[PDB]
Amino acid sequence: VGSLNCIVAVSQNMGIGKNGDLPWPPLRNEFRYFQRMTTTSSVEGKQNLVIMGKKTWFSIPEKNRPLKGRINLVLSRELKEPPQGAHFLSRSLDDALKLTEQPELANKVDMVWIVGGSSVYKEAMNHPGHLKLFVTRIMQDFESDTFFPEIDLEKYKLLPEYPGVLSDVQEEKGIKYKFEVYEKND
Ligand SMILES: NC(=O)C1=CN([C@@H]2O[C@H](COP(=O)(O)OP(=O)(O)OC[C@H]3O[C@@H](n4cnc5c(N)ncnc54)[C@H](OP(=O)(O)O)[C@@H]3O)[C@@H](O)[C@H]2O)C=CC1
Ligand SMILES: COc1ccc(Sc2c(C)c3c(N)nc(N)nc3n2C)cc1
Repeated sequence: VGSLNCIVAVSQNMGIGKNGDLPWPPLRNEFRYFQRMTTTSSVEGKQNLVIMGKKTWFSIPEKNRPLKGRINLVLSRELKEPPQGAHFLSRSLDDALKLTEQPELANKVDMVWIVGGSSVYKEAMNHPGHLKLFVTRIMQDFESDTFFPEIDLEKYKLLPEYPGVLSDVQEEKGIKYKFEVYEKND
């Protein structure tokens, strides 16, 4: 099992969702960006695992579930089996990570990508260890009802470049945004 990572797109006021969808209109190249980063594995003959909360899962369009070419794991204490289309079900972040260390997944999983929502991100970001955050900064305020947790810059270093990630400002549908990579190790 290799790297543990978070990926998120967030607005200036730290919003990541509204009524079970994104706070901004669909940004095609940003979704493609998300798809490329979570799918691509450096170790041949392996796949990345994506871990999400239940409400994240149901937010993804049915036709795109499971996220293709990745192992899909959903977090829930209420569910008793994985949702239709999901691959795995765990009851805690600890459990999900324990699981990747079982003999089955052990040698099938490269990168693990936490893709949301707020409470999964919170726990991961505040747990000791080597962790990257891939952060798309939507450069506007947008009305939101769910929020990215605080990034402690004493611990998370913004990297000045990262291979496969554009540094310059992007824009689609008149919304400007940029990509960022943070790393801590503690
Ligand atoms: N802009 C972006 O990058 C992203 C946007 N989103 C958006 O943000 C929102 C997702 O919202 P959010 O409310 O944070 O929902 P989550 O996807 O985190 O789902 C919350 C539920 O998942 C389960 N859960 C969460 N953490 C754990 C855990 N550690 N262990 C076991 N179960 C857990 C619980 O379900 P149960 O009650 O069954 O135990 C909880 O009610 C949506 O609006 C979505 O569109 C989501 C990801 C990224
Ligand atoms: C590809 O089909 C999908 C449908 C909905 C979502 S929700 C989403 C998430 C969870 C997401 C993320 N973690 N990081 C970035 N940079 N963009 C994202 N989006 C848009 C993600 C994928």
